[PDB]
Amino acid sequence: RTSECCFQDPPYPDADSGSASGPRDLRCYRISSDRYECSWQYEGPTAGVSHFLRCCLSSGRCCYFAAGSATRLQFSDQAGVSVLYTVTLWVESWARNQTEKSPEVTLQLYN
Amino acid sequence: AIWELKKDVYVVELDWYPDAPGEMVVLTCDTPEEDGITWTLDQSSEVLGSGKTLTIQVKEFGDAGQYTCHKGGEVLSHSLLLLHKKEDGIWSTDILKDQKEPKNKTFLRCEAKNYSGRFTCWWLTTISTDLTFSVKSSRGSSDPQGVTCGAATLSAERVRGDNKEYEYSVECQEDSACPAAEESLPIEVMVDAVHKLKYENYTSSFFIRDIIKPDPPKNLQLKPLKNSRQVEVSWEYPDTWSTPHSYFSLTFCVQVQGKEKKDRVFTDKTSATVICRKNASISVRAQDRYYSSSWSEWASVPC
Amino acid sequence: DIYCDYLDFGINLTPESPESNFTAKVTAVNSLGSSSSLPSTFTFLDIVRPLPPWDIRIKFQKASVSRCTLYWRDEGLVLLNRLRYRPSNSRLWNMVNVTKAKGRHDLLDLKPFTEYEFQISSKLHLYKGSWSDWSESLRA
Amino acid sequence: MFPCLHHSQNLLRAVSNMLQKARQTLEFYPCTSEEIDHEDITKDKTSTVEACLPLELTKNESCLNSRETSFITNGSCLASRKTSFMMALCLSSIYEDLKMYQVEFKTMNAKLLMDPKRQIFLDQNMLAVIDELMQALNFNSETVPQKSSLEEPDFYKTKIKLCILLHAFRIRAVTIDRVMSYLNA
Ligand SMILES: *[C@@H]1O[C@H](CO)[C@@H](O[C@@H]2O[C@H](CO)[C@@H](O[C@@H]3O[C@H](CO)[C@@H](O)[C@H](O)[C@@H]3O)[C@H](O)[C@H]2NC(C)=O)[C@H](O)[C@H]1NC(C)=O
Ligand SMILES: *[C@@H]1O[C@H](CO)[C@@H](O)[C@H](O)[C@H]1NC(C)=O
Repeated sequence: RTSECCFQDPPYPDADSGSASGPRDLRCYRISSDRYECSWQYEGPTAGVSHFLRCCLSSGRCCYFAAGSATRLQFSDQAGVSVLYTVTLWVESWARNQTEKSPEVTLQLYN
Repeated sequence: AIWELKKDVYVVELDWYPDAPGEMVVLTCDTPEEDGITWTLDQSSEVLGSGKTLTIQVKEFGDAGQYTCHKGGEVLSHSLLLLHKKEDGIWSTDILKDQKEPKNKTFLRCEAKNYSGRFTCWWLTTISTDLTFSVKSSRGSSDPQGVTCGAATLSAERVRGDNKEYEYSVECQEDSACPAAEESLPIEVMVDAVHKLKYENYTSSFFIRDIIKPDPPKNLQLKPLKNSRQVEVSWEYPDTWSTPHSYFSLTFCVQVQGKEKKDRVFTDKTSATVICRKNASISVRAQDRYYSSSWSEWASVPC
Repeated sequence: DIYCDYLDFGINLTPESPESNFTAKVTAVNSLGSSSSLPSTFTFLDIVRPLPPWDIRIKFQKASVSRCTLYWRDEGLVLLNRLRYRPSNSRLWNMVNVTKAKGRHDLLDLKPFTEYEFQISSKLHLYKGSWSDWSESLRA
Repeated sequence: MFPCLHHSQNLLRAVSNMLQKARQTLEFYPCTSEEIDHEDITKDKTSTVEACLPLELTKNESCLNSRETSFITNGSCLASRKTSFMMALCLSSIYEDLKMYQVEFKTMNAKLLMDPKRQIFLDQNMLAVIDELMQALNFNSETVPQKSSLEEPDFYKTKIKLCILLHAFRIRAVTIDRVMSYLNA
């Protein structure tokens, strides 16, 4: 749970799409052999906006990372995300009590 | 391949390329035979397999961890799994960081201050927590229990960039009773870095004379000659340095630049005379006279 | 030379008779003044000092017996001698005098074969001769 | 001042200059300390590694193996009644080390001269210093006979062997210098 993915379902009760304003341009790149970074841009600004990176492995055990008002996260081979096999990644933000979802992207993540 | 680093710990070597099949891994328990042994990986009661034998290819890091041998409600044995990633056929090196000061691919830097054989090795790693190091040493391979390496200890927490590299060092003493004039075999030090489920190993070979770094000259004092501009300066050999001081000798370099570019003078003698400008400091350095060695820290006395 | 540790007479002194009187004086002279040492009279025996015995041999009386025979060699004119029979681990006592024999015979030695240090000295004259320096220690 | 110490200091300096020349002459041949393995010809023949130590350092005497090669050759460097056996055995072993190296160096030099060009050849001054030191170390000094061959050897092998010997000899020269300094003081 500490700077590592949590397999348990995210705390917010409803993931229903909230509004026209959505996080966009989710992209993941390999900074180093064991360092990685994913960048997402939120279209609508908020003082209390909270950003969450929720991914799903090939097994289907979707897990959610915890982040606090950041467009970027950096994780290592053992965060929980597979860095050799296919792995989807998507971003959800609870701002205004509505959770908007960045379009899901599947990347090898080894590049 | 699968090999045991220590009892109940098994390091598995895996190639690192996308969509890679895993090595067939077999788990066995050295316990009185029980019909119905169950097996868990996570702390959760999800049960992975039944029987005294569990088969599970370690295709990814998630599949490596403490498999637990438990039956009857009692944990019969334990099966921790460690992973040694190999990328393009080359062993991974992620836990420690390449200093590069001597040359590329240098992760271990060792030093000594005496011919006694006491030496210390410093390795810089940027991983803050969940880090353990195993250190073993020997003269060549012939000496069994040749060197008695101590245990790794965190030493410093500097802030290079924002990474905050942490420096860990070991204290090792050549335990050979027989004294010998010259060394024919290089001392070899191996650090078995372990982080979480990832295992790495680093090997360094060196000679004590090459890594020797003298401590600063002791009892430096300035004595002005009567009615002369020059000032005689006298220094003494460090107590820590090996004895006798005749067989093992040092060369002193004296620089008077203080605060013209290079006033350095190399004197074997323990006393040299240098004109002292009122606005400068006089500093002395020590190196092994016989062979090229790392220079000592400057010893400065105000002038 | 302004500083002299000692001055050596190249010619060796052969004494017409063992009891003779030879007197030595030293004079120091400088621009300001002159000081002369009091005359000191020395007999030849006082001046001569025997050399430490150069040779040493250990034999257990040609047997495994405790008794030991020591075959050393030194300057011919020696009328006395002394030997160290002290145990090597702890020094005890050394005999004050040995007979006028280059080769020791029937010396009392410890039954064990443990290493023992051996030192030897000779006296040119008992009445007025200095003792020689102890010879290099012989191990076992 | 010790005359043998002066010869040993001359030896270390002569090897240092020859080693620098060897690195400059053989640019391609690898002659850096990092790329050249340490191999000592006198590994088992002589006991300089054990016998030549300060008296304080050597105590158990068990490690001196059965008075190995205990020739104890008498010589002009020390006096017969002056120093302990530990230094007498050491001086004999040092004489033997210089004899093993000089015989080999002369063999290499004789092969090097045949080269059509003169890329490198052993320093005559360095060889002379080794002989002078041996004469002081042991009265029964044997002068190596002029060596020659009736055929031409491969030169690359001689030039790699040369670099391996020079570096090992330099370490031996410092060891002799340390012993000579201890004898003087
Ligand atoms: C440094 O890390 C490597 C990576 O594992 C170690 O190489 C591996 O060493 C083990 C231990 O010897 C080998 O496992 C066993 O080897 C023996 C002897 O060949 C054999 O009888 C066993 O059946 C098993 O194979 C393993 O094969 C070997 N890996 C490779 C690729 O050769 C190395 O030992 C480590 N060094 C240190 C000092 O920790
Ligand atoms: C030497 O002098 C002492 C005292 O002055 C005297 O007893 C002795 O007989 C003298 N010796 C000779 C040979 O005159």
